Amino acid sequence: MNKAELIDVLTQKLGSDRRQATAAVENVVDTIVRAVHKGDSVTITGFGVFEQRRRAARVARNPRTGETVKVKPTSVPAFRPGAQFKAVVSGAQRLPA
Amino acid sequence: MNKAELIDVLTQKLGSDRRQATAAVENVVDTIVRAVHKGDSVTITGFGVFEQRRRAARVARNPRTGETVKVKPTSVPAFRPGAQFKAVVSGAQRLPA
Ligand SMILES: [Mn+2]
Ligand SMILES: [Mn+2]
Repeated sequence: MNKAELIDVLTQKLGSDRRQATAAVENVVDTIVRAVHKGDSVTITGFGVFEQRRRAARVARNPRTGETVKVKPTSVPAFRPGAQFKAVVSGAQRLPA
Repeated sequence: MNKAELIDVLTQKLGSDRRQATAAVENVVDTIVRAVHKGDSVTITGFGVFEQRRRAARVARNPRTGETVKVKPTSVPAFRPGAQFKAVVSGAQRLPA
């Protein structure tokens, strides 16, 4: 499933027109990206949380070259899947259908 | 930011009523959970992908007890943040505002 196919699906479930479904998906996405960029967290119950995390200085092998190199600290985005999402994927809880 | 606050925001950006914004966020979430449960993948460009992954048998320390135990294989959900999301969080690319 890609964005288009997601948007198709969401259009049927929303009984919306498609443009509308497209604004929804773009602006959910956009909003989350924006909060985490600020370093804020987005917690969605039954889904998971999006957060910014900080990578400490580390060291890397440069694979094109072989040359080892030290990596300056970086902020990254990340998602922790919530208990209900895990439960369903794993087989523990049933999906409501 | 929690679901409510996300929903507030999305309501303003959608110029929707709130119930509508709530259906959007619930059914985006629900749809993704459902695809990954099937083991399908959800790829959203400029965001990232949601996928099911399989954890091999491993072994665990039971921390309540001390007792070491072997873990049977499990399917888990996961999100790989896409290049544009990483770029923005890291500081490499600018957010459009
Ligand atoms: Mn199931
Ligand atoms: Mn920036």
